[PDB]
Amino acid sequence: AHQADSGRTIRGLESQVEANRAEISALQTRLETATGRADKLEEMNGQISAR
Amino acid sequence: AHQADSGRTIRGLESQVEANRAEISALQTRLETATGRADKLEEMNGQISAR
Amino acid sequence: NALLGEEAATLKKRVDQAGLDLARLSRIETDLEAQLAAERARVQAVENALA
Amino acid sequence: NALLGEEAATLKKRVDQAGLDLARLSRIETDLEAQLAAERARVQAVENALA
Repeated sequence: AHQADSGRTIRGLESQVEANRAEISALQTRLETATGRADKLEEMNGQISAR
Repeated sequence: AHQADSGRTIRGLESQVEANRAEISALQTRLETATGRADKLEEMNGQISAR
Repeated sequence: NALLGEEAATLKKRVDQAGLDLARLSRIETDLEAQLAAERARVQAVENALA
Repeated sequence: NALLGEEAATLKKRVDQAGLDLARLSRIETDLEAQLAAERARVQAVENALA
């Protein structure tokens, strides 16, 4: 019985952890997108200021 | 042994959960910061383009 | 612009799905870690006990 | 054009990285599956010797 309860909680808790890890990598994708965007907009904004 | 083992497993996985919660919170926080930098810089991009 | 937009949308969907798959692989490999430890304890303690 | 081009470039880079991570998960599942085969044989054989 205790092992059955352990199994229940183990896979449920694992499910929430992989949801969390997915959000990790995914929000981290959007983060890299945003940071590269900001950088290169800085870049040509400077260049076109020189223009 | 099973009691101790399952208890420590629940410990490890729960720790992963709150740590991952902190990490995700960090993801949205710096994500909004970066996207705000990008948005303001994009506004200035529009201005200098018009000029 | 249309070409780049289609490519960006497709690759964003791809990287999201990749994040999901990587997450669930991480979950299942952690499960395998756990099962390995558990039944290793099983068979080795059984060597000792039967001997 | 510059916007979407650089975004797609970094995103393609990460799709390659994701493929690599997928690969190492595949390798680790192969390793764990081989080990669980070996230990399964061990536990079944030791039970037979028991009987």
